[PDB]
Amino acid sequence: HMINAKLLQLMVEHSNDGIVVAEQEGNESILIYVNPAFERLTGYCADDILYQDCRFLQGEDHDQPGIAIIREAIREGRPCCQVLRNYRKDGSLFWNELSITPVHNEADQLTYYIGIQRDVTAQVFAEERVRELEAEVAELRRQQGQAKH
Amino acid sequence: MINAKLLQLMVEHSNDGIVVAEQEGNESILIYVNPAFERLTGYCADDILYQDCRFLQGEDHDQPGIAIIREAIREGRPCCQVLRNYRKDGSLFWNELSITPVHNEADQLTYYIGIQRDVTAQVFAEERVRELEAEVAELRRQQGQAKH
Ligand SMILES: Cc1cc2nc3c(=O)[nH]c(=O)nc-3n(C[C@H](O)[C@H](O)[C@H](O)COP(=O)(O)O)c2cc1C
Ligand SMILES: Cc1cc2nc3c(=O)[nH]c(=O)nc-3n(C[C@H](O)[C@H](O)[C@H](O)COP(=O)(O)O)c2cc1C
Repeated sequence: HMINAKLLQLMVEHSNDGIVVAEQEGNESILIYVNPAFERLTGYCADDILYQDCRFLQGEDHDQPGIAIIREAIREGRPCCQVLRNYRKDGSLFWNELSITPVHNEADQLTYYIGIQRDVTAQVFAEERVRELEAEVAELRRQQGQAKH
Repeated sequence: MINAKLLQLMVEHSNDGIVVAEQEGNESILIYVNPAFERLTGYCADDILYQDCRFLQGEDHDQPGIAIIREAIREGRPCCQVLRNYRKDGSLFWNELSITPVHNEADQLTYYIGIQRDVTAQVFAEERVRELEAEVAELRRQQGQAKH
């Protein structure tokens, strides 16, 4: 593409992480843009989820420690980064490393939020698998020693 | 309008490295890097703009993914490969690279979008799983092994 605006759009559309912009409206942060990676990550098309609060990705799983941290940071206008349990349209659980950055528009006096979403399910599963295997090694060490004593 | 500023903020607060390159002869030279790419590689943008990204390989050129990337760029198709890369201070990291060629038929120039992710932590975890699976299998075999 030609100008730098077209290149900025290409960069956002080809990002592997989800990228969204929300706008403060009362008690919700309303989605006003989602990129293709977010549609693929969540299983929803943009027309289905634009102009909603993204909390719907939690389903009924609302009492998560990272949720209170996000709330406090948004309240204070500070960036944050937390891993949450979210659910795709098909219902499957995935682990979402969410990065939120508040940005204040000095022209219109309005606050926007940049959100970056990364599916870290595979890394979460791998680390759980390491811990399970380490526990199995510990049991094999106990068993070699119960055979030595 | 205000959407161009938002596009810019989206790219600048991305956690992955994001770059644009342009075809120039037989190589692809950087014309834009975002802040995460500078933090990821350890280089300031001004020191590496208008260079080909292959400098991140150092002298570590015997990697199969390099030829795969080269051929994909040669054919104008996207690709994705994990390479060993080196920061300015020399430290190794595993770089998962997503490259998308985009041809501008009006100005007859080819651009490339590149996404860079440090996957060092995930590579080490998957290796750790394979090593532990082998350890568990050998320890169980030793418990089963004949005593003759
Ligand atoms: C830009 C942005 C992106 C967000 N993305 C997600 C998301 O992908 N998944 C999720 O569960 N919550 C996401 N949230 C959080 C919810 O929108 C909401 O802030 C959170 O659940 C805490 O507020 P609440 O207690 O009113 O629900 C995002 C918030 C913002 C501002
Ligand atoms: C947009 C773009 C981004 C790239 N980013 C990297 C990178 O971060 N690390 C790397 O080792 N190679 C990267 N490359 C690949 C090298 O630039 C080069 O294409 C590759 O080494 C194969 O070409 P060569 O055989 O001439 O070295 C990138 C290529 C493009 C087009």
